[PDB]
Amino acid sequence: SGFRKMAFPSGKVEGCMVQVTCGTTTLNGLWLDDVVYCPRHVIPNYEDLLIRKSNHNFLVQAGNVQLRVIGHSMQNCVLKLKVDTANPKTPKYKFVRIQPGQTFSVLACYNGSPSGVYQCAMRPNFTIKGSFLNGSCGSVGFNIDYDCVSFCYMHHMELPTGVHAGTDLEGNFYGPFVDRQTAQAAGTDTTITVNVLAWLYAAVINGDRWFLNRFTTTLNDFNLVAMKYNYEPLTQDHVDILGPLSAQTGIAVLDMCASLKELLQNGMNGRTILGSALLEDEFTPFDVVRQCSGVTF
Amino acid sequence: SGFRKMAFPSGKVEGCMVQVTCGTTTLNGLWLDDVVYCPRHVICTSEDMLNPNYEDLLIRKSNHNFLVQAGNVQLRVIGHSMQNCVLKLKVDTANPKTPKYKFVRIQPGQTFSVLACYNGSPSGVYQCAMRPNFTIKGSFLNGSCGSVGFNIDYDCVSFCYMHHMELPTGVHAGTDLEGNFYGPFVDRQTAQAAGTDTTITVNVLAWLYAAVINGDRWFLNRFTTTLNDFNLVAMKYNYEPLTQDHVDILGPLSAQTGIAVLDMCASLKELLQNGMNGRTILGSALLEDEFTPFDVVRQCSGVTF
Ligand SMILES: CNC(=O)CN1C[C@@H](C(=O)Nc2cncc3cccc(C)c23)c2cc(Cl)ccc2C1=O
Ligand SMILES: CNC(=O)CN1C[C@@H](C(=O)Nc2cncc3cccc(C)c23)c2cc(Cl)ccc2C1=O
Ligand SMILES: [Cl-]
Repeated sequence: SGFRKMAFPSGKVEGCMVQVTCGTTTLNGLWLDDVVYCPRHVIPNYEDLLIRKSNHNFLVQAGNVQLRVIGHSMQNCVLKLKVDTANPKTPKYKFVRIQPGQTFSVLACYNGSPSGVYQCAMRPNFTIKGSFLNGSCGSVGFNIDYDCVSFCYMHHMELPTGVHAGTDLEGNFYGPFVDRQTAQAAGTDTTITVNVLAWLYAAVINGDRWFLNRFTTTLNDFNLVAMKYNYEPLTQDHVDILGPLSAQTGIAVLDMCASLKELLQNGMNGRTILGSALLEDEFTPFDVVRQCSGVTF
Repeated sequence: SGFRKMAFPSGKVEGCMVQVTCGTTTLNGLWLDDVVYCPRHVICTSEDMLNPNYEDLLIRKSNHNFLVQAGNVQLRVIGHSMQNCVLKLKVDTANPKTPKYKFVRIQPGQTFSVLACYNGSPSGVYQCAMRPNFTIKGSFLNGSCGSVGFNIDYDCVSFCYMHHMELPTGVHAGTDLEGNFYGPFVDRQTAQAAGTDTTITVNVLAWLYAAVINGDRWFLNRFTTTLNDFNLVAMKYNYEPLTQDHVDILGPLSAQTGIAVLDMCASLKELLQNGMNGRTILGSALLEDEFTPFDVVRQCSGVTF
């Protein structure tokens, strides 16, 4: 029993974190094989700024060891520093781009030293509600599938509302953001409907049923209601994905949608669900199945 | 900016997790140097659990009855001893991944990271607090016994909790790494229940200071309170008494934000009376009590917004 915001074990990623210094700027890098990946802003016309730099301008520290930079290249908003030593702690890994609504673990780092791990979701507006201070750039987001680490996010900046923006490990930003100090703002955000539904199924599994009712709804009527409360539309793909949890609890997805509709229209009435007075949207259907089954890495 | 429930990086603890099997029971162990620490109830059957005589059950066991597996390697048990509710299995190999560590016993209100494990394999990490009633609101399934709670103090791992059981309300009970239980619990399947729980007042105050540091002040008021009047109101909402030690501990956050502890106490009294009126504080519609004053200082900026 119990339901916590759970992150993946971070050990395989901790063994990849390094410190990258160029001039006065210090940030974090990800050392995989013989390459260190980091935000290109560590050096704007980035090609013009990069051409002036030489390998010895980049100081890379792995623990108490200075790595030697033997080459450098830029891929989108990510700088790739070729080093003379392959990371002996390189795990089995992939670079994956995630979609809004998907969750991942963030290993927050400062000066190449991991300080904390938390779980979060890529918001529908492509920002993440992270917890980052100055020095956190280059911190990474990841998931683990069996023994393979899938790197999905690299931290680049904080927006004026306190939310965060970054790229995949190929340097493509999530959202309409640029890596420059200029007027940028997070767009209006929405609630991840399929995730709220997964979390309501997790509450039922844990013995919380007060919000269940005898009613059902059509997908179209639910989406008309959901659009009124700034909730993302629920697709047939989401309904299919929630199939296993529906079969386990005996509550059809559209039956749970009628519970969600009543919660949006009437509120919680002083009650909580899994210790929360708000509808939680940062657990995917897969996270609920994993945490209520005990999958190991 | 931002405020998340943050756990310590778990790598130093992952390299210590092993699987311990004795007969039909399998659970997790913590391998440090040449010793594997695990709950002593690994020697029990489900029947034994009502009134087990651990000393009588242990004397009947030999070293080769305990199977210890570290990854895909079988460790050889060369000795065994019981210390309170933990079993200590001496092995023939020191753990090469043993970090710098200490065994610390924590007090209610203290927070720590839990590395939940099954079959000696880590599955997840979460942050939690030792409740005033000595239970933890964890997320544990069968096979999670032996999973540990810890903090990482610079580069040193302080082990503070080892998981032993789940109470009927779904909450969890365990011991420190010397085998002493937190709370009036026993490693017996007898009728046991968590006592009435309360809110960790000093932690809610720390979290209100974190909200001010992050730029939110909607909940402050022009009032102050005496410590005694605050405690009289707090007890009525099932909040733990606030002591002079708690007021002293909140000193640094009071100096950083410019808000006196008893003024922040007056703001808490008003929140308990009015609720939030559709507003949130750091993304929460409830008053959060699982961040200590130390966690707030560690996570938040040193410059108030
Ligand atoms: C809030 N930031 C600023 O005022 C200045 N700023 C610096 C930098 C940036 O966001 N850094 C930071 C990153 N993460 C958390 C941060 C918390 C607090 C402070 C800072 C600086 C943080 C940045 C990088 C890029 Cl790629 C693009 C633009 C910028 C930028 O505008
Ligand atoms: C819920 N418990 C039971 O039905 C049986 N039970 C077994 C065992 C125990 O709590 N295990 C478990 C531990 N943690 C999470 C658990 C989730 C789900 C299921 C089980 C078994 C879990 C235990 C150990 C001690 Cl030292 C004392 C008493 C017991 C005990 O009563
Ligand atoms: Cl303590």
